[PDB]
Amino acid sequence: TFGSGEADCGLRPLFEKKSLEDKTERELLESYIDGR
Amino acid sequence: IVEGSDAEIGMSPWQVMLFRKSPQELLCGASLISDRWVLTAAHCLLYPPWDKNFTENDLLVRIGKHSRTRYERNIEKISMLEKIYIHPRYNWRENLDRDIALMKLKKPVAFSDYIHPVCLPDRETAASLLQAGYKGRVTGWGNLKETWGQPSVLQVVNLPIVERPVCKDSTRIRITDNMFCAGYKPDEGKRGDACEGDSGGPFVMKSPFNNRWYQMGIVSWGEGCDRDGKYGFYTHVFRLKKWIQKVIDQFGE
Ligand SMILES: *C[C@@](*)(O)[C@H](CCCNC(N)=[NH2+])NC(=O)[C@@H]1CCCN1C(=O)[C@H](N)Cc1ccccc1
Ligand SMILES: *[C@@H]1O[C@H](CO)[C@@H](O)[C@H](O)[C@H]1NC(C)=O
Repeated sequence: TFGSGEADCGLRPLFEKKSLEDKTERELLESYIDGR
Repeated sequence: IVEGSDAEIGMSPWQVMLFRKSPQELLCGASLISDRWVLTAAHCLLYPPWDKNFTENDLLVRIGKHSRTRYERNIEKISMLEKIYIHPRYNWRENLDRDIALMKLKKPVAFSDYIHPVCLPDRETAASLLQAGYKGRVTGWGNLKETWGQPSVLQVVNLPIVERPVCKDSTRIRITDNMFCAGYKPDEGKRGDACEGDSGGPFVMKSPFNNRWYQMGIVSWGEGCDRDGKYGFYTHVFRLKKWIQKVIDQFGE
């Protein structure tokens, strides 16, 4: 809804909520001088 | 999008299509920040040099889409706009500074597997991720090429944020603090960019602290698409956050 939006914001029903990863999200995390 | 890929189903559930009533046409992208609010580029509604001035009545918003043109029966939600809000100091006159607008839906949308809001960054998230070299993701139904077209499905591309100085030196347009630029440098041998029809769409990042997706930018402008030595420019969302907060809190989410 704004600040870091809602409450459930940014958590995808078909990927994050299931603990599944999308084909290129790794490339992002690896750029943050390798995610989490 | 130039040099991107087809999105996967439910990859960007916050992605919205800005759609013209008549002629029916894809105006721009947009992103859902709650069940009632959508965020876009102001130049998608107002651009006087091109005789562009859209009112609530002229448009509709489509959410949960994949296909550019099919009507996705039992998947997509279409809404009407209660109200449009353009940044009072949006500069259409010279450089698209504050190229941002909020749209209030006539009625709230129910979330689902294909529909779900993105987060707005807080000062620290912003501080940690908005760095040269860090990659974000852009999405949209815009031009495949600079000039020739339209993709059949939603396209996605991951691009790095570039150093403010390299941004400045690539164009003769006056860059402000409310903008950032993104793309691969020419040696880097790897391309991709947003393009015309892509405005209003989100530049998002995934936090490595809490795993959530945040919208850091809005697709704003560029010169041609995917040209070497050039880059895409985005409205810097954290910078315009107060305004954002402010309209939502008067006009009530
Ligand atoms: C409305 C949007 O679809 C669009 C996005 C273009 C993205 N380009 C790239 N390569 N990432 N923006 C525009 O078309 C804006 C609105 C008005 C003119 N404009 C341009 O991008 C011009 N190409 C350059 C420019 C002109 C005047 C002021 C700012 C930029
Ligand atoms: C856009 O149209 C509205 C009426 O719908 C008008 O009030 C506004 O002044 C116009 N904008 C200009 C050309 O900046």
